[PDB]
Amino acid sequence: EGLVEYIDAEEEESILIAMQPEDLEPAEADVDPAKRIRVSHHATTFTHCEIHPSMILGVAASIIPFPDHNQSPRNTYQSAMGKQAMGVFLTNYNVRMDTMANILYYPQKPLGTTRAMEYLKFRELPAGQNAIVAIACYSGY
Amino acid sequence: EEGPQVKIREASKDNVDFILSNVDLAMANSLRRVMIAEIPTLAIDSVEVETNTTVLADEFIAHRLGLIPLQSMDIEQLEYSRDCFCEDHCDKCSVVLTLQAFGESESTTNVYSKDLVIVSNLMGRNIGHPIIQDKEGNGVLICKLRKGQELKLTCVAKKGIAKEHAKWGPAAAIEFEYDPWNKLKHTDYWYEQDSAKEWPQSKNCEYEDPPNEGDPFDYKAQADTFYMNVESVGSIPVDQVVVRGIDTLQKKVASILLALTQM
Amino acid sequence: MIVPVRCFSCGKVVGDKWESYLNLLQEDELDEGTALSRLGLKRYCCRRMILTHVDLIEKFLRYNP
Amino acid sequence: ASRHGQKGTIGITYRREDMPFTAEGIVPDLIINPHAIPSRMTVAHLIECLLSKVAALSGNEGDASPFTDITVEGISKLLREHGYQSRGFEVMYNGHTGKKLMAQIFFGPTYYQRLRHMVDDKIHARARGPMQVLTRQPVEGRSRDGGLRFGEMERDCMIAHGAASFLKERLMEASDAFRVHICGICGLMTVIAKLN
Amino acid sequence: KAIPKDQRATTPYMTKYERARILGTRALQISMNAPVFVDLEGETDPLRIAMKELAEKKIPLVIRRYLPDGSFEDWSVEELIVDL
Amino acid sequence: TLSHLRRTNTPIAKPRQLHNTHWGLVCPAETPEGQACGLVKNL
Amino acid sequence: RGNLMGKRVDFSARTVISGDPNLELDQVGVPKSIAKTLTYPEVVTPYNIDRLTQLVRNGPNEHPGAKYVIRDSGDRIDLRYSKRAGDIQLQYGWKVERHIMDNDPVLFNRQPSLHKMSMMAHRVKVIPYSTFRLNLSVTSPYNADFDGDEMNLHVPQSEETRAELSQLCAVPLQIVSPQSNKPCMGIVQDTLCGIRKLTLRDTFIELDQVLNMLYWVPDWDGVIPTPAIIKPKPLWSGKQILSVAIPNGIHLQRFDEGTTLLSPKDNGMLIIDGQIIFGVVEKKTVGSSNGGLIHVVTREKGPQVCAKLFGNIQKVVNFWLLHNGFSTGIGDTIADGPTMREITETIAEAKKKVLDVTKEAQANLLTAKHGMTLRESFEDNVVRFLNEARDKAGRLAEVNLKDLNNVKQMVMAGSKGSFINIAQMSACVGQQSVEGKRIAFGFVDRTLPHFSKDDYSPESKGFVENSYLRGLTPQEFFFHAMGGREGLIDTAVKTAETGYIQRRLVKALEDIMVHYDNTTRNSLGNVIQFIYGEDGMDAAHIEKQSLDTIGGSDAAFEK
Amino acid sequence: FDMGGYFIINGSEKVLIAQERSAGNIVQVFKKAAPSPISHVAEIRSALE
Amino acid sequence: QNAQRDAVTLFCCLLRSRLATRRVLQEYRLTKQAFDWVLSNIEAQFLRSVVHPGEMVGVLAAQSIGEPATQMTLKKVTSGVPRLKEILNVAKNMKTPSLTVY
Amino acid sequence: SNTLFDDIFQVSEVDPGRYNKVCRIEAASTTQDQCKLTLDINVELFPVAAQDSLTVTIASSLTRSWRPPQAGDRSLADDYDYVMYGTAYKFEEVSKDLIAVYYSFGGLLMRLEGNYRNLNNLKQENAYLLIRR
Amino acid sequence: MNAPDRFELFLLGEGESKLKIDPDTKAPNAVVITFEKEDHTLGNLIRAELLNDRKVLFAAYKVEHPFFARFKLRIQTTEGYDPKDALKNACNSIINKLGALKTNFETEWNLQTL
Amino acid sequence: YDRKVPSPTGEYVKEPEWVLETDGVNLSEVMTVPGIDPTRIYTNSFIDIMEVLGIEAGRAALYKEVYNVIASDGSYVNYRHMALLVDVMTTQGGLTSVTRHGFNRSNTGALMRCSFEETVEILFEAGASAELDDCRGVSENVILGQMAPIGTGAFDVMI
RNA sequence: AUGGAGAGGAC
Ligand SMILES: [Mg+2]
Ligand SMILES: [Zn+2]
Ligand SMILES: [Zn+2]
Ligand SMILES: [Zn+2]
Repeated sequence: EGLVEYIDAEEEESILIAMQPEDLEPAEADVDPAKRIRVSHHATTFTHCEIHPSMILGVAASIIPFPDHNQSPRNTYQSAMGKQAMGVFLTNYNVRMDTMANILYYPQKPLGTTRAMEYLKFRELPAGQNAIVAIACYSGY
Repeated sequence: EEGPQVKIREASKDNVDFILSNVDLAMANSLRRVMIAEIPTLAIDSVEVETNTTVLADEFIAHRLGLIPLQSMDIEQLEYSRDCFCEDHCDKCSVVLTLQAFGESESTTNVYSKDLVIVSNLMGRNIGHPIIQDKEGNGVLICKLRKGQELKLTCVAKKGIAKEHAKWGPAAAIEFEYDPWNKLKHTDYWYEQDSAKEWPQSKNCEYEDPPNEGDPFDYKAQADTFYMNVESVGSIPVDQVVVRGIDTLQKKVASILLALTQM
Repeated sequence: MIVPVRCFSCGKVVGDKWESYLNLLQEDELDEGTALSRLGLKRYCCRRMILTHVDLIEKFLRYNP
Repeated sequence: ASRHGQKGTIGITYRREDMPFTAEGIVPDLIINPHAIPSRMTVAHLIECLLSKVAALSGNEGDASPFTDITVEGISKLLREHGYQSRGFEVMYNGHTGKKLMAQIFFGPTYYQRLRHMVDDKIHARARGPMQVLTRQPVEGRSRDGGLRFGEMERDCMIAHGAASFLKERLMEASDAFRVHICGICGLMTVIAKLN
Repeated sequence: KAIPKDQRATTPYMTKYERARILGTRALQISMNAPVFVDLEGETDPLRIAMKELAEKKIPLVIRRYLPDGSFEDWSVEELIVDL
Repeated sequence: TLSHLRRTNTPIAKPRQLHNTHWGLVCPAETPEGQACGLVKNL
Repeated sequence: RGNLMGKRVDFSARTVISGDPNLELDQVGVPKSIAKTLTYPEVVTPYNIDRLTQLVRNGPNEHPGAKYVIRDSGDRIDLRYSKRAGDIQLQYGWKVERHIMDNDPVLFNRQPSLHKMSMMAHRVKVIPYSTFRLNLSVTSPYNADFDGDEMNLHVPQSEETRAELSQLCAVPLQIVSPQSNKPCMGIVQDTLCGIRKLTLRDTFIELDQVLNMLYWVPDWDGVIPTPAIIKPKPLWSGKQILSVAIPNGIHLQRFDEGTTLLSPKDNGMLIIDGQIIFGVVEKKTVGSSNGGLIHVVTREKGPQVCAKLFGNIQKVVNFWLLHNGFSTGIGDTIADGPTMREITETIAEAKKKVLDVTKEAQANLLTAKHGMTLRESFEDNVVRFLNEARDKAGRLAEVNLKDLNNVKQMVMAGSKGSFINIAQMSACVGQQSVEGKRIAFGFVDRTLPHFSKDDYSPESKGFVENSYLRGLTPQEFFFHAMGGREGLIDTAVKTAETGYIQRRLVKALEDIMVHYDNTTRNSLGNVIQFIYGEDGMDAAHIEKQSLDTIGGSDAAFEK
Repeated sequence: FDMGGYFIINGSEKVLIAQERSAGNIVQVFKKAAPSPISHVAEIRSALE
Repeated sequence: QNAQRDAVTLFCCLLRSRLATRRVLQEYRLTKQAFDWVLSNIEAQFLRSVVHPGEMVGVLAAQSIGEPATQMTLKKVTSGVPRLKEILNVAKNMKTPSLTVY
Repeated sequence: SNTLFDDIFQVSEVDPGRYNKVCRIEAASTTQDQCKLTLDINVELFPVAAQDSLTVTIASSLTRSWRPPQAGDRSLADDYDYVMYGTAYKFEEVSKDLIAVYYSFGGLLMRLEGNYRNLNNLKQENAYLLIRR
Repeated sequence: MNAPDRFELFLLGEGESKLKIDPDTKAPNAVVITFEKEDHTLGNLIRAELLNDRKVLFAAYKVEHPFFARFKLRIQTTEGYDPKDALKNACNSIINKLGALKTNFETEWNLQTL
Repeated sequence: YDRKVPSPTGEYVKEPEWVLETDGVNLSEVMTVPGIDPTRIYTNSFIDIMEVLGIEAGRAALYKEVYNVIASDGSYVNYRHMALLVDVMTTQGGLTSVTRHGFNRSNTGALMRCSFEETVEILFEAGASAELDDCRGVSENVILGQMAPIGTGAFDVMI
């Protein structure tokens, strides 16, 4: 029905993309001091609009909560490390016979999530638990 | 009576909420750890499996059985296996319970600590009955079995101490709090603009007088008066937690007194 | 992979509260926070024990053998 | 590891008693060091922990989606309605002692993952074992029960210290010491030592 | 040749590598119950002995220092100053 | 598994660098460290 | 290279490593399982025979024990099997291969092994659990931490080889290293944080806790020092008790910025004999630094007593801290109301200034800085306007964090963090850059396809106007991701080039030693230096001192 | 939850890994060195697939 | 004997300036018995500070330049590791050749 | 055992220089024109207003480890409001006719300046400064 | 795998005695009692108590490494009062407060509802 | 550039000067220019310094540049080490780099050079030139499994 | 056993 289009890097070169459906194009207008600073519309000669900025990340990074408040290299380090996090790898582990299978006893859908986790089935097949954790100098161990 | 003082503000089957006047901070705390970790209890500490054609793995189930709160009231007349002169276990030092469940129904069949069955000889003691606080009278969900599945095992519950495994804690959480408006400056509060408006007042601020800007700091003050609340998990009724708590602390303070004499 | 027989951190029995928590959610419509409260799951550590829980065993039973 | 590149391994385990405790009886499953926070600017961690706490109390599901109008201030108001101090902190008590902690501690649920890389799969030790045939040196690998390389770089270290008998011993009585017979004329190992 | 006892050029002091090696060497002799030359005062450790034997100048070994060219001077452990 | 099924490899002037045109096709964060950094990419 | 210059070897072990506030400096915690495998031959001798026959009775798998007794013939009685593990008379002269034990010297190592300090002799302490354990202060020469690093351990097999270790290689005798003529180990993290905490002029300790701390230092003479305060209630001062850890005749004096023998800011440092007179104790003193405590104590009282010093300073500080506590939260990334509005209006006056230049440069009234493009001048001016923006906005946020601010308390102690860490967490993260320039046009004339062509303005080109606290936007995210990948690459690439530089330097200097004539030579007896280092000295025994014949008026010199 | 996309070869599950190359049949110009004679080059990889 | 007087110059320069008469008596009023110690020390402490023949002083230099080269990572000149790759390579065409004129 | 200096002072400056327990205090003797004092007081134990007027003394007296006290049962040598135990670390001629001594009471510092003073303050291990009222 | 059994926290080993009493060499009339199989639960409670006894010049305890359930009490007393008595008394005192704390709690409890 | 220099009265004072900085190097000819101080001129190219003002000033400037790398980076390595390297490059007579080109040329025993870079070609014409080997090289004794003449091994022990 | 590949740990 021509509401969505597929664009490769070469055609991406010829179009102007809005980043957020609403915000980025109703007409023309106070604020919240907590909210990160944005820019605007400017240039209003769009051809296309982002489906959703959080879609620029792939699978492993899609797990990181608030990645947009982390120094990049960390988001990378957690990407290497999310892949080596025990939990249920498939529901049928009892009937497989793999060399090496690690299954976490009591998996737990994380308390802070990501809209993208939805499509990654992270909440159904989690790998990690929710430890009540404390930042403190204690015994020094 | 004479020394250290108790006032109970609230009391249930599961929670005693008290105030403890006229005591050292050392005693008030030491009592709290004893309650957490040194009052003896009964828990499954050995499971012999005979079938488990269940979705869950043998030692995983064994593990859950350990955590299941078993009646430990008359516990002081059960012995420690390690002490008792039998080989392995006996009726003097262990309660044995049995489990069988087979899924018969199309609908998923459950297995509850209700379904556990004392089989050794209790001989009068009030011990080993799995605790059930559940509304429909089936406490804890050991596991589920589908139509064909079967689980057939045998537990030996033994006398144990939270120090050795947290399964033996009569425990649950123990709230603890003194000097509710820092009249002792035992903390120093973190603030952005206002200590007082940003930290919230504890419930126990109805029980003490506020300090008045118009005053200078009381440097003689010591911590008295400690607002506790002990929650029991059931293997012992709350009153007994705090009493066996005090009983044990005294017991192992005693052995020190005794040991001076021996040596 | 079945309700924890016991909240980790603190020790409260939360094993018997699963069944019932499902009923508060679905059968009389309540919302998770409310449903948790009625179970006496008051301090937030035993309060995550249940809300974060995932019952994989309901998937595990699906396999025949 | 939390979910923000804060790896770290265990150093000790303390029981509930010895652990520091919230006034309501709560005790942590886990203590990380505040020194892991400032150099690594890993603020998501700090937010997920605070977000995570309201979710738990409120029974909702904290949304930490990337580009959203969810805000450390707005989480803090929510946490404040829940009766707790709006920035994470809670007064806590040392467990050895019952005495208040002077400082207040940032306390909260935070998703933590357990990684492969547990010690009893790394732990290895060898006091002589099996050798390769070609070099008559030790075999490689813990799975084969082998020795560890004394690398050129470690050889330099011993040279620098000036520990010569040790650099010798490491390269003879460990590893591949061997006795041969030389001709005092031509100088090769040509000799046919019909020893004995 | 050799190189004469008057006109030795090198430190009268004992280098740390000399020490280490003397103590090492005596501890190796002692460990094999070759005879012990001082008053072992409880001290049962072969190396901890050699240290006491050295602090008492009763170690009868001699140090042959090679100069780069092949010359060399002998000093006795008896005569070297042990500061350090 | 999910990650591994969606991987990229590049053999052998500035290839490891995250290039503007990666926007929205390749993940800006998920790549390995060392060795393979910027050459192994994830969709 | 891989078989002669470097062999795989016997008597070795590897595991995970973790830290231990209660090991001595020069100790190494060795798992009882590893302890049980690695061996040392001991000759049988009237001095050890009772301990040795006894270790054989234990046999090969009950800790202090042994496997293998070796005979006259030199045959191999194997104590795990062998019908006569139970018998066994021990003729003088048979070796017994006993387990490793407490105070055996072993050689400890973390790779890559970049300096002599990367392999050191520790004293074994056999302990439960499967990690090795070291003091935190032996952390840096190893360049270790406990996020999963692993370390090796090599056990010496002869009497002289353990001699060589405890006499040449021992951790104490490495504290002050020739590399930089300074200590290479100091007080770090918790201890360094809390020692500054302990010494504030506000930090007073009262009796109970004073006698506990006092008891914790084991060299303690059993003499309570007289409290600074007696008056209404005997208080002691943080400074006071910590001074129990510090030896006698240790003199040290400093002077920082304010400092004036009244140190109105508790600045600097004065330690008149083993007692600290004035000043907050932090990194400049107790860190691994040039003029500091650890330098002085080592030189002044001997490595032994200094090695022991680390121990004492931690046992006390670590204790005091366990009972003070300390922590960080998002609390300390929040700058003020008012401070936020300034940060925003600073940033904006930089945005509105880069505009003016871009306006002017386009209009053709910008002049070239001598010898460079018009366009080069523009970029240079813009990156300065935006770097100073980020600094001014940072420094503005640093001024508003209180003394009770945890991030700010770590900075002061010197335990972690720095201005830029504060800057980027609270104020503004700043300009993303790749290859020395701000973000390029990857597409024709734009940077992402959400911009129009030919747009050089802050945001378009990589300015992350936001803080980590407030959070990066989509564009900003990607950009900051670009800049980070550059750093990840040439961190992976740095270690490769350096790993080589090194190998060459070493292989090229390999055989240069100092011969018995103080001449510096090599395998050819070729002269490199006539007197080593020009002065004949060893770099460990050298300290910065001022030659004050050299400055000042001709008048004040004669005076 | 298994997603497919892989093969199974002698029991073992394999994933083919996407391989990156330059496009063929595309014309690119490249400035070249300065210790060089050939100063610009326009080049084309000619693919038929 | 000249190499010896050379080697020791810079240290004496210091010694002579610290142990000069006005100063000994005036700044830090030493007594005869204390002074004789202050000498006795200096000579011992000095002797202790001589480098020990045996010191593989080569390896020690490579590592001492090598190691901090490894803590190097990031407007004119080529600096850091790439500069150090050049210096040790006696690179014929360095990336930033430059004159400094006075 | 004995007194080593006495005088009455009038406070002229309180300073909570970013502390909440200590205060650098400035004062002048109400007798001697050639005389000032600066001192670190624990203002949370013995609170001090400006324009206060404190009696100040140095004893040396009424070392064996500090036995916990029983003082109106012992010899309190005080009946003063506020009493510290410090060390002397420098003796500085402001020249003339003008001598100042420096004291550290575990880091709470004090600098006193006068002239006849000297003839009584030895270079010593000493000094319990006492205050009252 | 290298973990020590948990019971070694509270059972005594091969001829471990419960207390060891040693003459402290540093100062006179002072003793260092080692308590095998205890921790803060006890060592803090005795320290705190020894400090109310006014013929006690010094009392402090310390758990030297936490892998191990063992602490040390160092005690010093006024000449004429042997250290052990100082502890002996200190223990009974504790027991009596606890004996009181017990009955005082009961009579309170026997008065409640729910 | 700022500059410290003795004052008319003794005290070192800040007395700043105008300095000139170049893209590119021609030392041979810029020093011969009128108007400047040919006594104090510098290039980072130490390879020209060596050509123009000879080997000793080359050494001095090769160090100046090595030092400047460590220092620019914040760090400080003691002078004796950087001197030793610099002196080792500098004693053959010209600049002798740290590669198979530089140091690994120099008639030091064959086994020693063979342990770096060009293993076999070194050992080949070591066979065809029929070389003798000292065996004083640390790394030859590594190979032979003997005690290196290295601290501890630098002398001998006797009776 | 040998020989090769790939993933991954620490800087
Ligand atoms: Mg690491
Ligand atoms: Zn029995
Ligand atoms: Zn809980
Ligand atoms: Zn022959």
